Amino acid sequence: MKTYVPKQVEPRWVLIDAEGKTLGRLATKIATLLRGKHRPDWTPNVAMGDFVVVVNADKIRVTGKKLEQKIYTRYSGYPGGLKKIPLEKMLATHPERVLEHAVKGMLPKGPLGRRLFKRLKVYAGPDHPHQAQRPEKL
Amino acid sequence: PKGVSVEVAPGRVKVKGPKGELEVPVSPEMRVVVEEGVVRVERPSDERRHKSLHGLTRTLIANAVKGVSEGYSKELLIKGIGYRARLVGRALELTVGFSHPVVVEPPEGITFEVPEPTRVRVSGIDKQKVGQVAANIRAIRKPSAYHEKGIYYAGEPVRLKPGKAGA
Amino acid sequence: MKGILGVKVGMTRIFRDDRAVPVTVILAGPCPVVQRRTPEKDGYTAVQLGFLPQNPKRVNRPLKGHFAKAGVEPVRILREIRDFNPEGDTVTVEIFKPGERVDVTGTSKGRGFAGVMKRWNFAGGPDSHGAHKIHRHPGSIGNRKTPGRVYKGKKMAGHYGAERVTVMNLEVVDVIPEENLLLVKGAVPGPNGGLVIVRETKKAA
Amino acid sequence: MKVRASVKRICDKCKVIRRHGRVYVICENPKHKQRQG
RNA sequence: CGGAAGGGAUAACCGCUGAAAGCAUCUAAGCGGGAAGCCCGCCCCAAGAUGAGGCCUCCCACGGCGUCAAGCCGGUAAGGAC
RNA sequence: GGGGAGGUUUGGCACCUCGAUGUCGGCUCGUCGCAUCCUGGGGCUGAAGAAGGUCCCAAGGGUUGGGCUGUUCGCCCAUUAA
RNA sequence: CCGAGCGCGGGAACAACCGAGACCGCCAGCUAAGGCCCCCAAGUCUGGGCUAAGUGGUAAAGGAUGUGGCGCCGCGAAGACA
Repeated sequence: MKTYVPKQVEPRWVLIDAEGKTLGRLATKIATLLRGKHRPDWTPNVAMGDFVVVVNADKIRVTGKKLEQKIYTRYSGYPGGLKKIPLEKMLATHPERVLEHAVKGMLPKGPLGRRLFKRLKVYAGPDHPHQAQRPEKL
Repeated sequence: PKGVSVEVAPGRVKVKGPKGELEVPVSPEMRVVVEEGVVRVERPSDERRHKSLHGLTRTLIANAVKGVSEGYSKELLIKGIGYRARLVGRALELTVGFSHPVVVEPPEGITFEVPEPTRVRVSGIDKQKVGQVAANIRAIRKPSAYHEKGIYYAGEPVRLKPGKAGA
Repeated sequence: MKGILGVKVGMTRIFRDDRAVPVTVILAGPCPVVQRRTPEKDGYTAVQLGFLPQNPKRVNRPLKGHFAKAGVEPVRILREIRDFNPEGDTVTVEIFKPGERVDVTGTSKGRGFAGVMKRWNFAGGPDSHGAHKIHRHPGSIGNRKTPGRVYKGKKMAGHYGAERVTVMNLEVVDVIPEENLLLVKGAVPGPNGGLVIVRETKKAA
Repeated sequence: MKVRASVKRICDKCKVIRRHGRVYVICENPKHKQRQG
């Protein structure tokens, strides 16, 4: 025969917690969902993996000293442009990042790996734009 | 712990006394309850962290009770020469080795009070934040300075030779 | 952190006090306030500020003759003071009093594409001994093989002119309501008869 | 002494207190103010 | 005229209540002081911040092929340009 | 007398390059490093004060101008918080 | 072993470390080395031990009341550590 090709599938939204979950353990799952890898109809080259909006990120938990320890680096092309912000302050200002980040490096990278990150919309809250389905999960 | 006023909560023993009430939040790990007329405390097991926390907390809250039962006896004995302690209105205006008068202000939770300029009295109704400000005055003017002069609690000064040992 | 809009004029030295003072004047004049701003539907706290009346047909359309109060448009249109809520009416000049220090913002005139000496400032060199081929030139830029890249932002041969700067800590000694002028310790940036906003200084608050 | 790799109890009236992360050796006369460093 | 003032977390270090280990401790729970250093305040860029954001106004259909599907074609209205 | 770290010096090796990798100092232009020379702070001192010594943290900013020598290194010079 | 196996898969990338001899096709099954949380294919399997350092994520003589576990010789209900 010849293995099957899902036609234009509908984009199923979801929603996951945040608060209480361990930062990394979360994405691990979350990731998989952004791609079709949970779906019994996954396909590499199409991105039909679930739009994961997330609620109250600001209360993400994580282990050890990572609160203080963990360092979020950023380097402009300008010599000496290396700016390293800690997980700590990173919670305090725009905490949503920390998730989106832990995440954004659990995808692959070719032009769609980033298309998929657009398929993700966390907030520190809860709240979101109640657009549709978004059936809660666990 | 007689006419006290304890109050167990998840992990915070709010205690009222004849003076005021304090809140002393410690880890729920072990066992916090009032029983029979006196408060108790007990570890979950024979474990490093557990053991330590058990002792720590037991005497923490133990003092907490005694604090609102009046545990104040801390006051500084300013030894020197031209070091005078005054108290005008709300502010203690002592004048020590510094070229200017030291402006101290009795804050929220404790009450100072200067008997005579030779020595400042502190009524402290909060065993924690008490030694803090004791140390505050004693570190506003460090004593013993080679021979003498400064701010002592009462601790005997270790000496050190005067106009000598400057080879 | 109040403010005012203004045009530039003068620079002199008025022998006030006893000594002398380089004095730059500005006309704040009838400079409108034509639209406030509020957090939820903005995010800050601000006011738009107009200027000099001569506007007939060449302007038209939205005007903000709408807005809520018309007042027509100047011709030098309007800008924005941040963190400022006025009393309402077209503010003038006497916003500040003779005895205050302030900050002043304006474009730097155009010196365009310039030589690195007259820019950030370099050196060039050898008028004689060495050669003639590198009088007004940068000489070096970066390291041999590693980097092998030319440092991003390495002070280079380029533009230096039509820009903009805010100056801090000046001293407005005079202010005439009768003709709408404001006289400061001469330091004004930009040419005479141009665009410049005055706002209060900063120091310890 | 005072800051060094090797840090003893030297005079009996000293104690080794693993404080703020690293080993110290404190006493009365801070001339033996040792420290693992 | 600019380096400020000041705020927030810190090093080395100095301290407070306090155990395991009746006594001790600046700590393993908690808390305070503390640097030209770190974050900011300050000046400037900057929504090509593909995520193009926000505010204030201003103009408005069927006109010929797409009936249902996104276009396509000729001048217009705010306008903008040569 | 032991143990290390560093990769500047001085050497051992001869793997890229012999159809080329133009070697010194100075000009110009730097940037990084910290085992800090100056400036904060702090510790201890055989530290009265003064100034000094030594050890830890700290690169933000600074690190001058003339004489001799091609000379970097050096000495001198008049200085500087350096 | 390469060279001649820069044909294959691990080894992050790497002629020679590990595994393993390519006549060709296959949208078929096992399995090696490594590996199974997601790269990237498969156990966030099973069960119990150690550690609090990001050790793991590459350094010594040496140093310390770090923490788990083992052993030895007194002290002690005649009464002790403090």
